[PDB]
Amino acid sequence: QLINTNGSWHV
Amino acid sequence: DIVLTQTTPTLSATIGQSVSISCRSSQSLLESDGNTYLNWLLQRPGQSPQLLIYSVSNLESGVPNRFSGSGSETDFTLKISGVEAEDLGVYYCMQTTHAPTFGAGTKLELKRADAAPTVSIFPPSTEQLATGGASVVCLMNNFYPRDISVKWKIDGTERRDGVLDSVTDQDSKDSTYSMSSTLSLTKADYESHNLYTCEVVHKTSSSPVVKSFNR
Amino acid sequence: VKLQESGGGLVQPGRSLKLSCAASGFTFSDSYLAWVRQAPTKGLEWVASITNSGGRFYYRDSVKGRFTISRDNAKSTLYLQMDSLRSEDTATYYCTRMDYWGQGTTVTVSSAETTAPSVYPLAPSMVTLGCLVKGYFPEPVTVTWNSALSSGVHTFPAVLQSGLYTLTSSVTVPSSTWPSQTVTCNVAHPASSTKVDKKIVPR
Repeated sequence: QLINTNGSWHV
Repeated sequence: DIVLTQTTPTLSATIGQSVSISCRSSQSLLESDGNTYLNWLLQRPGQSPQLLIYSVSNLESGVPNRFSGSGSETDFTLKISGVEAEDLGVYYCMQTTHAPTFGAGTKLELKRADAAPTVSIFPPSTEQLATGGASVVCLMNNFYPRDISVKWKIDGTERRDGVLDSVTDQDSKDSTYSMSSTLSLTKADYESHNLYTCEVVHKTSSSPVVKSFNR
Repeated sequence: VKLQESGGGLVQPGRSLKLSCAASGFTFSDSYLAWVRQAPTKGLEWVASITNSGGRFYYRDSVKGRFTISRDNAKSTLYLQMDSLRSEDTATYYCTRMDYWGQGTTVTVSSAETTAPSVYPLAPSMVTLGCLVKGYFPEPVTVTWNSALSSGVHTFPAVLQSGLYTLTSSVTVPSSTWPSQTVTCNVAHPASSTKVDKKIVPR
């Protein structure tokens, strides 16, 4: 909830 | 890229007053997992950002209950129920649903009684003029609100070029602002004119405050 | 939780720098971390982020190809290799877990070299006297009055002029005090290891 650690923006 | 817009860049409040800081997102911040990744941070003067609220409305451990967050999918609001001295700083909304971005910040300054500036003009020193340069300085001290307008007139006509401004952070003791305006000129250019004027416009007066010298 | 950046300093463009973040008080290997920078003109920015065990990472478009994020879970340290540095990268660097931020490390990138200030006086119930602190680089400068004189002191933020910083410091004293008593500003520029004292003499 703090960071979207699973965000699709990552590589 | 996601744009986070903080409509009001500056907010004036008295100790004990309730305040709302708003953030608007260019696209929906609701992620595939049903969570909306919007965070609220406070940056107190001379310190690093501190997390207040995560996922629109969740209060971080150790943060006083006067802080609260709410929002839709594109509209987000931070609420301070009775502002305290320790709440003064800049408040940033922030998202991570998409490639992470921050809003531009809302300055939460303290509202105090209007104060008029103390204007002082200074001609360049001979030691400076002894080199190629010449700098004319105008100071507007201890004034409130932040909003002010300084105008340089050289023998009547306004000079825009070579002017540089600097406004201090709101004072620790009296909550006022103080501004300094330097007009950088060359020794030969400075010597080509007769009357140097600095004209200050603030809300505490209808007519401008005029400080001059000849030589 | 505790986080401590290091590695910041002044460099010319094209040069490289490696920051580090000492971590304690938490299980570093379970935490997702980020590097966030703060420039005056650009605001807060997400630079790079990485995953608890590695595997996934992120670099903003501005830093792709030049920057490298990494971590040593055994050593509880986070890293940022900044190669081919630009003026655009000038900002203060934060190592963060969102809930906890470090104190920062400032990174300055410029073609200008360590220059000491040239100090000029600003002289005319109350009297306002000043010091014009011109042609110095990098920041910061510490200005004092008679260090002793603190009440009435206004140190204005520096402004960049032709690659060099310029500031003003003023002091408001009662008309009785000056010139009967000595009014001097003490300007210090640690970067050049200089201290300049300038006595404000009536015109």
